[PDB]
Amino acid sequence: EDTPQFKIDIDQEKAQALGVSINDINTTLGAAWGGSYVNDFIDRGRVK
Amino acid sequence: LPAGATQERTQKVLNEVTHYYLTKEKNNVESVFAVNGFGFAGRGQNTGIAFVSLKDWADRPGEENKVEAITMRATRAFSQIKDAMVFAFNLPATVELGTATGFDFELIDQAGLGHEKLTQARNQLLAEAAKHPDMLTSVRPNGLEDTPQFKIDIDQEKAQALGVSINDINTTLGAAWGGSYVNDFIDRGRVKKVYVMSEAKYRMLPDDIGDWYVRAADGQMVPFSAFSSSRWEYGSPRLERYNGLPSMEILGQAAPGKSTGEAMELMEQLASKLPTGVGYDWTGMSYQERLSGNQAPSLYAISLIVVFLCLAALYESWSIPFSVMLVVPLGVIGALLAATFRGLTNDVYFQVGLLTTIGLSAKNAILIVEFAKDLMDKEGKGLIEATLDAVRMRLRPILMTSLAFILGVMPLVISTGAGSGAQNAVGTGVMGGMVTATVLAIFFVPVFFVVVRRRFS
Amino acid sequence: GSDLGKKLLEAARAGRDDEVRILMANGADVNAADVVGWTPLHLAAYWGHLEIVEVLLKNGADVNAYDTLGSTPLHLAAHFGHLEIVEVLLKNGADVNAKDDNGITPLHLAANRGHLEIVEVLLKYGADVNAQDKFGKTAFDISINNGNEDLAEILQK
Amino acid sequence: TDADIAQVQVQNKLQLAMPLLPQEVQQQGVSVEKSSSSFLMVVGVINTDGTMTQEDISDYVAANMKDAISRTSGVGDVQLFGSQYAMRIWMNPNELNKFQLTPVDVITAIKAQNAQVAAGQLGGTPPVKGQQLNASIIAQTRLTSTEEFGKILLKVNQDGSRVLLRDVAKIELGGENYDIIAEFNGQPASGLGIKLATGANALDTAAAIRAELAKMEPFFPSGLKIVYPYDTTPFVKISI
Amino acid sequence: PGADAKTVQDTVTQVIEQNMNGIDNLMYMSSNSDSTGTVQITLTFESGTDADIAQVQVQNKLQLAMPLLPQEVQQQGVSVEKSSSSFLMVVGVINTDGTMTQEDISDYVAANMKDAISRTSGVGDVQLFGSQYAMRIWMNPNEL
Amino acid sequence: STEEFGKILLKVNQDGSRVLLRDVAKIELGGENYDIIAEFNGQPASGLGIKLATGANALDTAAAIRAELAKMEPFFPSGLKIVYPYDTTPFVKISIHEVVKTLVEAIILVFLVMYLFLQNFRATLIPTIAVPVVLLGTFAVLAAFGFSINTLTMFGMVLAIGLLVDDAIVVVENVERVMAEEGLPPKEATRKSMGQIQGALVGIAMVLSAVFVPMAFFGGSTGAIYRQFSITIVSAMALS
Amino acid sequence: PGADAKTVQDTVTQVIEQNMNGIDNLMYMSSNSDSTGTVQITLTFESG
Ligand SMILES: CCCCCCCCCCCCO[C@@H]1O[C@H](CO)[C@@H](O[C@H]2O[C@H](CO)[C@@H](O)[C@H](O)[C@H]2O)[C@H](O)[C@H]1O
Ligand SMILES: CN(C)c1ccc(O)c2c1C[C@H]1C[C@H]3[C@H](N(C)C)C(O)=C(C(N)=O)C(=O)[C@@]3(O)C(O)=C1C2=O
Ligand SMILES: CCCCCCCCCC(=O)OC[C@H](CO)OC(=O)CCCCCCCCC
Ligand SMILES: CCCCCCCCCCCCCCCCCC
Ligand SMILES: CCCCCCCCCCCCCCC
Ligand SMILES: CCCCCCCC
Repeated sequence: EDTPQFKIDIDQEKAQALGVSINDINTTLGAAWGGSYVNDFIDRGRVK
Repeated sequence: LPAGATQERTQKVLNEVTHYYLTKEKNNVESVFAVNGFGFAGRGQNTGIAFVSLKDWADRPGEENKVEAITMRATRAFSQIKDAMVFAFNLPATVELGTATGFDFELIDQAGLGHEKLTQARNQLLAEAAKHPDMLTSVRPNGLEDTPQFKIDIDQEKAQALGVSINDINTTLGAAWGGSYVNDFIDRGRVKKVYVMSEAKYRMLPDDIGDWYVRAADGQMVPFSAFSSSRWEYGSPRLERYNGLPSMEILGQAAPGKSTGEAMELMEQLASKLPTGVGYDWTGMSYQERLSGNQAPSLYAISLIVVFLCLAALYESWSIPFSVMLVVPLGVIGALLAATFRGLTNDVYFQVGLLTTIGLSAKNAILIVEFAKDLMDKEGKGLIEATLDAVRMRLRPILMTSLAFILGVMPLVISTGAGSGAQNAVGTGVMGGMVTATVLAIFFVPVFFVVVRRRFS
Repeated sequence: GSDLGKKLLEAARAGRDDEVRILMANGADVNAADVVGWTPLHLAAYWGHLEIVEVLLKNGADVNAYDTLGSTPLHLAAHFGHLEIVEVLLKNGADVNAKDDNGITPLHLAANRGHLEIVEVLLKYGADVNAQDKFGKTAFDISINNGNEDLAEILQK
Repeated sequence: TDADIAQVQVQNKLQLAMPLLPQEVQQQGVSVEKSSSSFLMVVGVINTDGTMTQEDISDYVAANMKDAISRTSGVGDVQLFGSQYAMRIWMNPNELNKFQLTPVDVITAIKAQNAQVAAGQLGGTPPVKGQQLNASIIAQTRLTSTEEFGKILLKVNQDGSRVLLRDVAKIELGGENYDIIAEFNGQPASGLGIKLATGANALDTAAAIRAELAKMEPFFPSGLKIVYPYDTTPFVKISI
Repeated sequence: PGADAKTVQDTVTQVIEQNMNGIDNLMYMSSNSDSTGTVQITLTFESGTDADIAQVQVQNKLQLAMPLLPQEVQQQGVSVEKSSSSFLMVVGVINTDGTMTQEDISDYVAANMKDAISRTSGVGDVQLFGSQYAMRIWMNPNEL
Repeated sequence: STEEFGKILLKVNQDGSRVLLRDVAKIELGGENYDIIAEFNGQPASGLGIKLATGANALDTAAAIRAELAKMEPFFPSGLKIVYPYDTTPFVKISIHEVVKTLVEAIILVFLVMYLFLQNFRATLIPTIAVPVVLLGTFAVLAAFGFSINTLTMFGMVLAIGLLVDDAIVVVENVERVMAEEGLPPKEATRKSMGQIQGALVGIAMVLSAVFVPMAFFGGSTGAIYRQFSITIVSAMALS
Repeated sequence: PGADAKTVQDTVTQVIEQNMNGIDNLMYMSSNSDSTGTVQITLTFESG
């Protein structure tokens, strides 16, 4: 069934006014709250 | 050549090898195809290979002008060469088999021990296997050894201070020293690649590193020396993996007289006493030899059981079949003497040759026993009467077939031309087996029938 | 470059003590260097072959031999945590304040990989704790950057 | 229907869609599989010595067991009841704002200072005449520890003080996700949910899995043990 | 291009090996990552396996793993072939009057010969001993 | 063209002078990489590695390649020469010839040995007809099982010569003996002669089947080789 | 997209066509490259 969800609206004008990239806004929100898989590293000789 | 050797160094060795074959073997060698920078063990500047093409078999008379002889000559001739492991060898019938005495061993890292710890464990297994020359011979690693490599470290703080980005640094280094495939262009209606790379002279020695400049954000040109620091370390120029995990392939063969199965059983014993976290597995011909040898006993059994049952149904007797089946050794002994005498091996042509010799000897025996039994059953003759009457009637046809077939395979035995190895293997064992199978059977088949008919009344 | 010289380099690296001993008897070159400038002592100090390091120094091996980038056997032994070899080298007159072309010392390398015992041995033999590299970085600057609590306390002197 | 051909046909159309999907969805790895929806068996893994946590065991199964089971013939799908470890950079917004940095700057720094660079060779081909030296050039390599990630330099302040990644984030080794958490008879457990490939023999595949597990057991850490909480094949064996 | 054994193994080989799941009748898998920037992963299958079905399954799992490889490797390409190391014959092409280098001959064979030989009745696969021309830019750091 | 690549603009100076790509680099058509230096008797060399297609004739393909290379001869630049350092088809042509030689020589010897004992050309014709009929029949069954003419199949029939030649000799010789010892006409003599051996011949076929058939049920590489001999020998023996 | 028949044939059609050799029961292969950038290489096989 449908559940409550947190709708957030990015005001384009106010972002353009302050001079903040919408890419930086979506990255900051997405990475922080959702998680961002950046690249790979080697843990005891295995790619993770 | 020794690890770290350059392309020019390897070319000089190949030039000497090419010069030898077109000088000392001018009457045999037609061409030498020198491939510098390629090896089946692993490719690199230090490795190369010379593919020698010889003249027609007609122009190379005697065994002294054969690959067997030319190989032995060339090998000894190049053993003098300073700082180079150079030798010649004949190609096998097919690559898809290897050697019957040879094994293929994988040493596996099963607990993320690392490359350096698996080398220590490999060196340990090799050292122990070297203390068993009676069982294992030429037990060596298939891979390459660690070599000196030039570790350069970009100082992140110093790069950020000068205003130089890491993308610009890592691109400049990788592009100049390593090369960089940019994009495609069309040369005469054919799409082809575009590479940017440093002109050889500016990317040879560590001093050339400092001659490369990267522009900062302020616009000043900064040399690599300003924000980099280098040192020498050892690392693998070839890393092997087996079934996902890090591994090291070990080659070797059973010692003269010892079997493959035995040599493998010791390698397993030695491997069980290696550091904790180091596993092993069998690959290639070893994987094949293992799960093919488990079938053999079962196939011999079924074959021998059905032969009995078939003869049992024919003669209507559980006992008489033995008189036929007892002929098997009479054909095998001659094949072995002939192969042994000449110095041949237990190859497939021989093995299939035995089955045809055993087949024809079994055939001769079946008709003698059939004739003998039918005289006793219908004409009511005695054992010895029927047996002597049988061998008399069956003597001529046995001789005609043997006389025709022995002469028929005679050209294959004396053959020394192209594909003589296969011809010899097919011929020698058959002729030898047929002689003994013919001479012995005519006297032994009646002995087998009488003894069996007496023992089981 | 000699025949025995190349075999000693190969033996010293592999750690074949009995082959090294036979080569030391036959008069194999202890100053035998490869293309990068590594002597048998360099190789032995890197791979952690103590018994061979001792045998080479007895046979007049240059303890302060440097490669084409200025690195010495002590640099390697200190960097790869070979305490036993580090002591034997310093005992046999290894320059403890030896700089490579980068200005990096055995102390810098020892500190960088958190080899606490080695750092103490080096400091005992008069390792310049205030020694900087080409970037003006001390062994203390390495410890605080790596965040090594114990090492930072030892170099606090 | 031949499930092999059905898979080939389906993927041929998927590869036309693949480039139109988001870059994040591509990098997670899209999978085409031909298996039964039901589980053949569940291979549980517990630590009797209590030396390893639910998270620690899961990482081992993912890193040392899963891949070889997934490659076994007859194994259509393998579900890890847990998660393989990842380098978790848990950011702090208070500390990021203090140094005037964003998750954008954090991601850029990791990509720059956690790189595996191809830097060519000394005396590489084509070389100059009289070259004696030939050696690979080793530059930046992938980071291996929480420490190495901690000392990633994000920026240097005007006074010359350094801002490292550990100054704006907590850096631990943790699961790619924290969605799956398993238990065997109450105590902490991980394991593999194995689904039978379409048309494959249940008993022959189950036997092949046990054969592969048998090769791993000797190389386990102390306490770690395989348990068999769910298997549909024993019934078939015993019922026949 | 320009990569070492470690760089190739840790970015290419391990990523591909981790994705070689869901493929039928696989016996074992082996790989080599060397300092020439090359990797070769050989998947050996059960005797009697359809080599075409074996190859397409390996190719398919690789395709899904391509976005996880470096752009430099993605750009170059990853080749999935049936390992049948058994040549009918080797045709050599040589220059006797020393007007052409091995590079010049390779481009000629690639452009004018190779495709025609591939089309010849009964020819399975044709490997070129060399490569077609590349537009080589040889940079000078002093000039830059 | 290299000219076009040379004219690529990098930067324009303030004074007005242009920096082209040819000003900071040497631009030529070269190889993708310079790892391998190929030489044929010291001369610069390239080449083609040609594999045989599935179910193709090696002798036809080799001739076809030489026929194509022949048409390319007129367009080759001054100095370019074709060479054949490796070619198996000359060796395979000898293998075929030597086998046909042995099989023909074998039929001749049966003729001579048949005449030596029986001393009538009429009896020498029967095995001269029966043996080739079986050898031809053999090729039909090889094709039916999807086998090819190769070293193993060819030498498989050479090893079977003794078995096929015998079947012919046994039947004719027995009829010649029954006529000599009883004085029966050829028709009635053949009936009695066959009546004595017909049961044994069926029995022999079943025994020889049990010897050679199980040889094909070996698994892996060794099994594949023995399978070539097994099918060839059993087929020839069964037809005989 | 945007490439004429000539550029398409050189960079795509020929690159593909010169790899479509040594296939079982292949009778003939017809292809066309058009101004819309579209390639269509049809391979016809023996009946059966
Ligand atoms: C499943 C595999 C097992 C098969 C093993 C059997 C091997 C072959 C055995 C041959 C049978 C022996 O056959 C012997 O001669 C003939 C036929 O040959 C038989 O005679 C019988 O069959 C012949 C067939 O032509 C008929 O004329 C007649 O109906 C009948 O009398 C004799 O009764 C028997 O003494
Ligand atoms: C034995 N072998 C096939 C030979 C023989 C002679 C040669 O002269 C060469 C080879 C290998 C081939 C492989 C080809 C391959 N390709 C067609 C681009 C290739 O992928 C490489 C590569 N380094 O990746 C080559 O070196 C290569 O260009 C090359 O230079 C070769 C070459 O020059
Ligand atoms: C008349 C009864 C004959 C019994 C022998 C049958 C042997 C068949 C076994 C089989 O199928 O394997 C063939 C095998 C393939 O590797 O080839 C061989 O290795 C040839 C077997 C020769 C030795 C026979 C045993 C004699 C010892 C006293
Ligand atoms: C313990 C190992 C089990 C291996 C069993 C292998 C069985 C293979 C079956 C071979 C088939 C033989 C048929 C030959 C009969 C032809 C003669 C009438
Ligand atoms: C593998 C099972 C079959 C083996 C062959 C069975 C032979 C049966 C022999 C019976 C002898 C009975 C003697 C009667 C006096
Ligand atoms: C040389 C042409 C002969 C091809 C068929 C021969 C069969 C033994």
